[PDB]
Amino acid sequence: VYAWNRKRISNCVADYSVLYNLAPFFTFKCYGVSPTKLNDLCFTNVYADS
Amino acid sequence: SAVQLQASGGGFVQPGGSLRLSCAASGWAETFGHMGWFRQAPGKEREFVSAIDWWDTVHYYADSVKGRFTISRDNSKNTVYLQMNSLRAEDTATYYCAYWDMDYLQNSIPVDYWGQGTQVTVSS
Repeated sequence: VYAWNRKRISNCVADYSVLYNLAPFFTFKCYGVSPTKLNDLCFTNVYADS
Repeated sequence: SAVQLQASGGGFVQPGGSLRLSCAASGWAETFGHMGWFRQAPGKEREFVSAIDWWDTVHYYADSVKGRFTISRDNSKNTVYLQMNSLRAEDTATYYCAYWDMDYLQNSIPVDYWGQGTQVTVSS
């Protein structure tokens, strides 16, 4: 957690539909953007902190 | 018409508790109409919660909050008040006081004005 791994997503297609459908992801808390409109709004970059 | 709505209340609470909201109206409108509150859950649509006539004669409440939320009116401040209890997790949302400018209420679809969003959060 202290050395959180950073990944960048860009110049591609962002598939949040795949992420929205897996059962193990019990905790899905989103703020600023609705979970159902993720693929509609277009953002320059996506930053994943794992 | 020119009506301004000032909302007050909201914050972080424990489940099953009680909190404080109140809306005041100022300006001038066509007539003395109804006044209600509207709930917006994050990621959901905006739905009404209740509606009270100005003279506190008849009250209308949603089926999902009946027997748990109530709304009354001031006698010397022209500010509508509402009380609630037994709050559950789904109540964490944004509330807006709205003014309906007609004498007799038929349905909640046509809304005249909207107030600033008051976010209330309940959790453990």
